[PDB]
Amino acid sequence: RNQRKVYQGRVVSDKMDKTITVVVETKKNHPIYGKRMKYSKKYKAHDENNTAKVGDIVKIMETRPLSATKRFRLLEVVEE
Amino acid sequence: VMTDPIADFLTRIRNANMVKHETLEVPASKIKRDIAEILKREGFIRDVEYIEDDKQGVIRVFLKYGKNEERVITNLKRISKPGLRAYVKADEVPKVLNGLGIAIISTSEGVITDKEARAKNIGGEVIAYVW
Amino acid sequence: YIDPKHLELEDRVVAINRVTKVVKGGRRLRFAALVVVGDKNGHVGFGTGKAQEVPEAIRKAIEDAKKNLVEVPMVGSTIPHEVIGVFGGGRILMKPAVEGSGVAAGGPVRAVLELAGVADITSKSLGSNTPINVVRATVEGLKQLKRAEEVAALRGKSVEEII
Amino acid sequence: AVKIRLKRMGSKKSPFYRIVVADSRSPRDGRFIETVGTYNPLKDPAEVVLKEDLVLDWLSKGAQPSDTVRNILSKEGVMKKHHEAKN
Amino acid sequence: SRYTGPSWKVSRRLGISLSGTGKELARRPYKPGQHGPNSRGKVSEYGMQLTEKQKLRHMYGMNERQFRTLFIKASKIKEGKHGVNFMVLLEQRLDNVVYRLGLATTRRQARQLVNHGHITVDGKRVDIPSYHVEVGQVIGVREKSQNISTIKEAVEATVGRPAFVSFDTEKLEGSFTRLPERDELYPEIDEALVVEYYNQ
Amino acid sequence: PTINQLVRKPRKSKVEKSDSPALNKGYNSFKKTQTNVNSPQKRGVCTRVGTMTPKKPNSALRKYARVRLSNLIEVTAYIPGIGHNLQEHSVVLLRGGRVKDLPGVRYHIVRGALDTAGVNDRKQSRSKYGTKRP
RNA sequence: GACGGUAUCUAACCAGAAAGCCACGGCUAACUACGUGCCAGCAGCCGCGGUAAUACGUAGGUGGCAAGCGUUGUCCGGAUUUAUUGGGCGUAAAGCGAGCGCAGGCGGUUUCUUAAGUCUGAUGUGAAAGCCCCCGGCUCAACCGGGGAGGGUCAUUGGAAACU
RNA sequence: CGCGGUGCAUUAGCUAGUUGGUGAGGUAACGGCUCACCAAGGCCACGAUGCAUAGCCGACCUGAGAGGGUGAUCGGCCACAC
Ligand SMILES: CN[C@@H]1[C@H](O)[C@H](NC)[C@H]2O[C@@]3(O)C(=O)C[C@@H](C)O[C@H]3O[C@@H]2[C@H]1O
Ligand SMILES: [K+]
Ligand SMILES: [K+]
Ligand SMILES: [K+]
Ligand SMILES: [K+]
Ligand SMILES: [K+]
Ligand SMILES: [K+]
Ligand SMILES: [Mg+2]
Ligand SMILES: [Mg+2]
Ligand SMILES: [Mg+2]
Ligand SMILES: [Mg+2]
Ligand SMILES: [Mg+2]
Ligand SMILES: [Mg+2]
Ligand SMILES: [Mg+2]
Ligand SMILES: [Mg+2]
Ligand SMILES: [Mg+2]
Ligand SMILES: [Mg+2]
Ligand SMILES: [Mg+2]
Repeated sequence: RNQRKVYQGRVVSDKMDKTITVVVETKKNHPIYGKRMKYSKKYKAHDENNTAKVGDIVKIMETRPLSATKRFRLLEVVEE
Repeated sequence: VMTDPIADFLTRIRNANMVKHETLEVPASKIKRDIAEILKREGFIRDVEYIEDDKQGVIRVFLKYGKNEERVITNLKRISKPGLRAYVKADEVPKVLNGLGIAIISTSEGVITDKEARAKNIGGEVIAYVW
Repeated sequence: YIDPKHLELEDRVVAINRVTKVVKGGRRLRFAALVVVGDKNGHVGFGTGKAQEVPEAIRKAIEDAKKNLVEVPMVGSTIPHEVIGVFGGGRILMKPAVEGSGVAAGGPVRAVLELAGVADITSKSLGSNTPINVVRATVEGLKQLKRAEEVAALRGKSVEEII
Repeated sequence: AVKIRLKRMGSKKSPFYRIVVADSRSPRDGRFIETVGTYNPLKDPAEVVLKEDLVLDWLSKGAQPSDTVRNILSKEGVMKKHHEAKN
Repeated sequence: SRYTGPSWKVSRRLGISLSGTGKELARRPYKPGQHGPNSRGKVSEYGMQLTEKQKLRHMYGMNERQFRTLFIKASKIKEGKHGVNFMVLLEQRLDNVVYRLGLATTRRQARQLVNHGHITVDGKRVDIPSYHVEVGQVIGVREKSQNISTIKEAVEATVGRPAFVSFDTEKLEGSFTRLPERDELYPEIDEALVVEYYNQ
Repeated sequence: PTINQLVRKPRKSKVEKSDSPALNKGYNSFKKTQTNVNSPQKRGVCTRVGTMTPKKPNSALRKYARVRLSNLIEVTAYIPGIGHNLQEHSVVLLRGGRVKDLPGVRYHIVRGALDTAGVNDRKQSRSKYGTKRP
């Protein structure tokens, strides 16, 4: 069975019910100079019971669109 | 503050060679020991030794000068810098002066010269050029 | 030191510059000639000579170049390796070239290399275009060139081990 | 439908053809799914190179050869092989 | 286009004998024009390189564009000296093959024969003087054309043929047994200068 | 600069400008705007014809024409060659090219095209000056 | 069988119908005569012309190219003249008047561990056509065809742990 | 859905079905896609918004390369048909 993309990120907003905003915080190389530049990509994830809190390391798996911007489903709360 | 101890070691060697000093001393580290032994076995430096102290140890290098006090080490250049790391794939391993020099590289097999790196067919981080 | 004698040297007048000294009565024009003398087998030098007449300037320059000979190491028809020679505004980068590629050089560098006997080499002048300075930079790079055997002797290794 | 048909190539007054599998709607020289062979009519005995395994698989899947491609496959015996497979 | 003007003036502009005899440089061995007999200043290095390139392309009677393309082809060859390879390709040019076989006295005559179709490569008519002749191909006079005083005289008169060309006078059939060598070709040309010229 | 400096504020190259701006802009009557179209030449009507004084090093009467182009820009163009048939309201074709002597002349008038007549008696470089082979 | 009596082949006659363009002061290969007299004009830059101009016009020669030649238009290069490869800031342009400092960039030695970066193998893909490498077909070439290679800061997966 | 390919900050705030939720309806189908309620959320100096320009690409020209420029013919995708 095919695998959907899973990301590890940090919660930066939980003031919405049944959802959270997570940040991936990857690094990329500058095309010209080759230095690693910080890059913050953040997604909206559906929380079933608002378990996650702000500033928590979590895992999210991409899913079918659940709202206008929701595209991910919470899996774990790695740290608080 | 000192941000590139490897580059500092290279510069110490460069200056000592420039003034034709017989020996030099540096604060010790694993990477510095690796570089020193590579130079030792490549014949760029006459000898290496270590002293155990209570900070980090000291590494002493005895330089090598040929007949007429000709300098064996022409120069050293730091390639991978904290500001800009440099990595090369196995095919991209550089040849210094068509092999007359060497390129010290850190790889998953350890710190080795470019010859050894391309013999093993692996890349790594190009620590320095020496010639 | 390279003895000019016993070497069948040839001369090339790289550039003749008309240099003026201003005097009470006007201008005293003179000719300064830069000459490259070479054996086309690994020995070359350059000289400057100043005189009122072009022939005398050339003669003095030739004598100076003779006295200022140097040896250029050469592997096959090209130089052992890449090298950058810097002198004043002069900055010349020289690279070994494959057999038969020709002298990919410009200006006085062409004269220097041809008279030294290098037949295939690439080069680029990244600095000033003044003939004297570019010639000086070229000779500095050539003196920076090294021989594989001498490198092996210095490093206490065999040439195969080095390569 | 899926057609096993000839895509023209070559030069003016010197045609060459590639036997390719493509959607019938796609342009003659445009989009195609997969190449299966070649066809050179300028040779007195018409030269043909064929990936007979692919051709048979597509025929089983329901590709419809054009008239000339059907002639080519008949000459090559692929059509007989597919008929036997159906049997 | 083909050059149809004088040959002696071109040869003495080049400072060498294109015919290989020196007949052109025997009298007035200097450049044509009213300024020929009186001396002139030194030629620049660019002039020397241009003179060498012109030497080659006038030797083989080729236009500059075709010369460039053939030079690039020669460069493509990985082994050997670039200038030597270019010389070898120039030799392998069909006109030069006929001239070396001696079926014509001059390269212009050889080219005219090839163009008019009096030559056949491996028994098949070839009218392309630019045709590249591989080693071992047989160049023969067209059977209908074999009875012409021009080629008969050329064959009988030609006394020396390059070591790399094998020839049979009775069949009027020749070929190359191997690639020409630098020494075997015109030594008075400096292929290195042409190489540098096209290096620009 | 440091690598981080370059990352933050990358290199930016100078923008070059055309030496013959008028040829680079077309005109659309409908929208009444100017289009950015590169053209090797452009047609214009000679609004004025006369002579101009060179700059200090040179003394002559350089022959010039003030021309309104098809794109409605007014420029000044030189008249190469010796003698011309141009008059105000004469249709001419303009090519790029500066004139060192003249301060504000950036274009030349193509001889032998449109109203411009070829330079009479010309026998060398006839392709320039637009005269047929005699 | 539109192309089409087209490609192509054969035979006969005639050097007879078939060469222009730009440039020649230096850059830059190519030089002299007159006419002209800061006028006429040339010119990409330097700059030529004021009565003996190799720089204008013409003629003769010469050089480059060639059924093309030259001008203009525009892109890249030369240009290290935005310098990652690959520049600098005392006097040439360039160190903020100086400091405190959030974020950011960078960061001492060393044990273990991880595997994000890093290196490495496999799989899938990066269409065809096009560049490039072989091999064939057009009399050669262009052109055409067959077979490969290449092309990702790619996705999954297995390794290595020196450096970050 | 991740990632990549334009300039301007002498464009700094933008957003109100907007952000999310519970229902209902709708769609081949997920979905504020639409509607009724509930809360006030969401984007933004990692450049939101706005302004100007532009079809994108395989590819093509140039360069030693890195790169720069272009997006005709041919092929892929998209958009348009006063
Ligand atoms: C006072 N007599 C003067 C004096 O001797 C000058 N020397 C300082 C001298 O200088 C000359 O010899 C020069 O070289 C200069 C020239 C203008 O006059 C010449 O004649 C100059 C003499 O006329
Ligand atoms: K001139
Ligand atoms: K730099
Ligand atoms: K200061
Ligand atoms: K790792
Ligand atoms: K809803
Ligand atoms: K519309
Ligand atoms: Mg001196
Ligand atoms: Mg048939
Ligand atoms: Mg042609
Ligand atoms: Mg000249
Ligand atoms: Mg002129
Ligand atoms: Mg003139
Ligand atoms: Mg540049
Ligand atoms: Mg000042
Ligand atoms: Mg200043
Ligand atoms: Mg548009
Ligand atoms: Mg460049």
